[PDB]
Amino acid sequence: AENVTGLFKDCSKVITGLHPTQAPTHLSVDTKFKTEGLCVDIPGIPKDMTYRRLISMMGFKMNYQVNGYPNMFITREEAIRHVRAWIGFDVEGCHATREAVGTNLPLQLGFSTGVNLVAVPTGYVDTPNNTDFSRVSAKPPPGDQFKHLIPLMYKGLPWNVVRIKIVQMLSDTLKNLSDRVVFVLWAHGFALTSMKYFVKIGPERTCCLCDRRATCFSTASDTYACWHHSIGFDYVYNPFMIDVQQWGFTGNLQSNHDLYCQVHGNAHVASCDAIMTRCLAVHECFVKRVDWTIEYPIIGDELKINAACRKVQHMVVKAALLADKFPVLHDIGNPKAIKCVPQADVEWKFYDAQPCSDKAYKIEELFYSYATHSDKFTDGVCLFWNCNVDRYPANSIVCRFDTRVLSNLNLPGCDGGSLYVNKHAFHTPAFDKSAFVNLKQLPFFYYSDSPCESYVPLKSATCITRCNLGGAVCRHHANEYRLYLDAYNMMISAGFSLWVYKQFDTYNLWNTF
Amino acid sequence: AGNATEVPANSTVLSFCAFAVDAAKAYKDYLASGGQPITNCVKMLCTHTGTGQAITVTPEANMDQESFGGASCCLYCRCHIDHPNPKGFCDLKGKYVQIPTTCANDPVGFTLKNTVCTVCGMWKGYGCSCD
RNA sequence: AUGUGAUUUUAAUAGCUUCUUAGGA
RNA sequence: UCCUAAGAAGCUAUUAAAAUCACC
Ligand SMILES: [Mg+2]
Ligand SMILES: [Mg+2]
Ligand SMILES: [Zn+2]
Ligand SMILES: [Zn+2]
Ligand SMILES: [Zn+2]
Ligand SMILES: [Zn+2]
Ligand SMILES: [Zn+2]
Repeated sequence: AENVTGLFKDCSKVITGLHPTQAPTHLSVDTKFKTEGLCVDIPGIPKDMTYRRLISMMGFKMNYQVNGYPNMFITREEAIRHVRAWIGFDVEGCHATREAVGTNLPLQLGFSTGVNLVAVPTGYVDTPNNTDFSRVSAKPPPGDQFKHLIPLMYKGLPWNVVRIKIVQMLSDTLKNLSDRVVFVLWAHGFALTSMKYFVKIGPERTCCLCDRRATCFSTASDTYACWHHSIGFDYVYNPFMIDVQQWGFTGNLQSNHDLYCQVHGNAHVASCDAIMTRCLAVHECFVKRVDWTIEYPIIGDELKINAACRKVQHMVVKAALLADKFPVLHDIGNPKAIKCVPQADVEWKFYDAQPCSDKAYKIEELFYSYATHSDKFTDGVCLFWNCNVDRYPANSIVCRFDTRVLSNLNLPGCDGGSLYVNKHAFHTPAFDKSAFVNLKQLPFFYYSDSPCESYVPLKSATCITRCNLGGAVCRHHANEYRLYLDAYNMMISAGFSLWVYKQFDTYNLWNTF
Repeated sequence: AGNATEVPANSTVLSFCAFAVDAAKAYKDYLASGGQPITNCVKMLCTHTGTGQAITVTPEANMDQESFGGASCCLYCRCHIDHPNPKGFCDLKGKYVQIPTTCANDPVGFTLKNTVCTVCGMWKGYGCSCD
């Protein structure tokens, strides 16, 4: 252990060492030649011409700082900013048993995508003339903890077919999410060893035939590609990785995931450890509270979905207030104090979760739980807009994100709840029916006090205006109804689900006229 | 299990050079930006009196030349990746490299930049006398 | 001989420093 | 006041064994 490392550790079982030439370092020369730190050329001992030594690619240390070359590992204030590009990664290994002992070649790779890739055991065997990347003999790990790697060593694909089904899975997942990949690892010690095989870091490059960042390398034709143009490109160009065990975690993976989540399981399979490694790393960064400082790029419909939500929220709240005449209206989870319907008579008690960077409007601080506050708010109606409470009371206007809808916005997350990353990161919990045992669904309708001014005539009882009640429907409200329908359908497509109290009556809006 | 080959002084530059699309350029850029050369090269206690040539079967070292073992003056043999030479075979592995002692604190970075004169066996520009 | 590390101890071995005793200057 | 030999203590390093934690 005198200034040595486990990297490139010769794992052969030949008793002799190496010749003075054809030896990579000074520590690999045999004892017959090594004299006072300066090897001697004995003309008697000839050099080996036929030998194969399995070099162990274990213990890579990516702590380099070079000027043009980006760093692989990232800080968890730069990995929370790239959350669309998290792909968990866990690698199961097989130990070398015949003619080589001492290194774990990779057998089973697994990602957060859900794809297990078996590979043949393949290692870097250092022949006299080159480093012959080739199949070595291996045994699967010992014990009844690893018994599903007993059949896997008799199947799999070579590493020039498991290098192109990693740039066909990453490229199909992250085609539309992001333009980099952040490999969330549990213990980087073996994930780096298993990334020597399909990763080529290099200077920051730009895609061929295109203008996006270059994230896929092709060794056959020496070019680079972004995540769209990578058809046939085999080597992943600069990834970024992150180690979750270096966030102060003491214990196993299934004894650190199973404290936050009861949905995932079946550990020590690669696709179910790479899912837990990302589940634990989404929890430890996002489930605490939404961080309002970290903006996010605009993938698609971010401007339209949010403005449509504001439009429909301005409508449903004002409609329910003008229809049922609630004396006071509460508010929960509204970070700022921004009155949705400011032109109202109700007193807007901002029962926020926590005061956020301003007390100019005296937002109150209160946390909500069902068994605690089931009988605390009895007066009026409480607008739980985008709140995450376990169960809602019997008088509310709720808008909860239905976390079972999958899109390029709604990334998978912890405890079956998901991360809806739209101009901010919201880790909304699982959409269960038990939350809505005091509520009903909301009908679709449009209600306005704007006087009518003087194309297809549309007759729908859902629209609530004195013009559609008459014989002729004005063109001053048909486009309004169509815009509102477009906003509502875009909202429902986005994944929200509106809910309302039991006594909500759409005919109560009519007597207002 | 296994007989260790590397030192922790190398495990920053070797790892970074194991992953590289171009291994020579990445090592030159590591050398430029605050980088220590690859230590632990194999060195020959030669008679140090011999005619100078780049690549020989036995170390023939001039008075201005340190003769190293030819597997530790090749970055690709030293990072265990594939040589860019066609037929993928190393030319330096098996023969003894002669590095001029003025630039022999960093052997690996000499064989990347310099070349061997084909007609007189000397390091071109470092004693090749073809005027 | 059958996998990779990391941290503690417990043995020897080597080096340095401090203290005690003895010999010499 | 200095040099050498022995004993004790401390620090560091090398090998060996054991124990714990993570990876497999
Ligand atoms: Mg793992
Ligand atoms: Mg695992
Ligand atoms: Zn492209
Ligand atoms: Zn989970
Ligand atoms: Zn009208
Ligand atoms: Zn070589
Ligand atoms: Zn010449």
